[PDB]
Formats: sequence, structure tokens, C-alpha cells
Amino acid sequence: KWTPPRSPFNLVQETLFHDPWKLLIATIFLNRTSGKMAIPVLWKFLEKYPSAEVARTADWRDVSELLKPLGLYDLRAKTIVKFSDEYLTKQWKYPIELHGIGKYGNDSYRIFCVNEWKQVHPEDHKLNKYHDWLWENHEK
Repeated sequence: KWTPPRSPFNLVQETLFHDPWKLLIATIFLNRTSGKMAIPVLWKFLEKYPSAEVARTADWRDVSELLKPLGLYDLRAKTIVKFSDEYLTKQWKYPIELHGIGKYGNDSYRIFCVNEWKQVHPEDHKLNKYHDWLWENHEK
């Protein structure tokens, strides 16, 4: 039921907060990749694969072909499929428990999907732009 306040930065996390799977997929796309490259491939992925139920059943080679030439597309395709499967079948409390979700994905989830932002200390440039803005404006 948590609604993260809307910032002037319009991070992709702010668009996808309502669907934790979509937000976490966005972190897999954005992790060690520029937004200019990641963002359009991200929407094309979500358009063909709108849910974890659809992504977990895919052949990674077909996901990979869509992801080309985004850096390390084969690894990323395999990560997306195994993560989508774990997302559904595991009784996880935090996404850090899932395959392919590191501190960056967990910080994004704890800022946007659950109301734990005050306890989060991000290391990502964009997350910190949002997080710092939210520290300055939360009472207003």
C-alpha cells in the first residue's frame, strides 16, 4: 500500500513501483549499464514479457536476441529467466534473497516498493538523487 512521492528526476523505479517484479527487472537492466542504452530495451522486454509467469517459461536464447546488443545480453537473459522463476516460487521477504538481485535492486525495492527509505543508504547516483530529494522534502 506504500506510495513513494514523485520526484523531478522521474526515475524508472517511480514508474514501476506498483509491480515489484517490473521494478526489479528494471534494476537488472540498469545495473552497470547507462540509462540511454537500458531504458528502450527495458520497455521492449516488458512489452513482450509483461509478468514473471511469462518470463520464467522463456528460452533465454530468445530473450538474449531481444536484448542484443545491450552489454552481456546472454548473462542478462539467463539472469532474468532464473530471477522471474525464483520471484514466484520462493517465499522471500526481501528481493536480495533472489537470484540476480544485489544491493542496488534491494535498495530500489526498499525505497519504492516498501516504506523503508529512511533505513536505506544507496550507492547508485540516480537512487541517491531521489533519496537526497526525499530526505529534504518528506515533511512537505
